[PDB]
Amino acid sequence: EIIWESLSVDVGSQGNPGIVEYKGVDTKTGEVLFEREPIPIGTNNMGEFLAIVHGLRYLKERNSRKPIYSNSQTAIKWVKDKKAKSTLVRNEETALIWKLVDEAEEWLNTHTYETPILKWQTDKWGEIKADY
RNA sequence: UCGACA
DNA sequence: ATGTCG
Ligand SMILES: [Mg+2]
Ligand SMILES: [Mg+2]
Repeated sequence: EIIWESLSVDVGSQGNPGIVEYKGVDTKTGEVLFEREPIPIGTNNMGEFLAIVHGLRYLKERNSRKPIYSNSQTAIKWVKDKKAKSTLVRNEETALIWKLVDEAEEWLNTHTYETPILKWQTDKWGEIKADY
């Protein structure tokens, strides 16, 4: 009951808050389909969220109906809500991540999608394929 | 008072 | 250690 015909996304960091990156992979093959350049300060949950939204945009642009897997219950909720409820402080070091979060929410509020966003069941299936 | 996902 | 929700 793993839907192999899917995109898996995940965050990586150094610190939390700290340097954040994320990527998207083909769940079947492991092939890296997109990878974001490291953002100097952000949170895990912000990155998990940006990964999902990147994935929605990636699949939409390519007319793909594949679902997206994420391991992040937080991010899955933020995407469903179109709203990332982060605590991270706003200052000049966090301005970049907060601009990207704001632009992701804005994309969600201006586009449609029917991509199923699914929880990757780590406890049964091991680490998601996009794990760092 | 936790439980869970990262 | 921290970020987040049920
Ligand atoms: Mg994750
Ligand atoms: Mg991971």
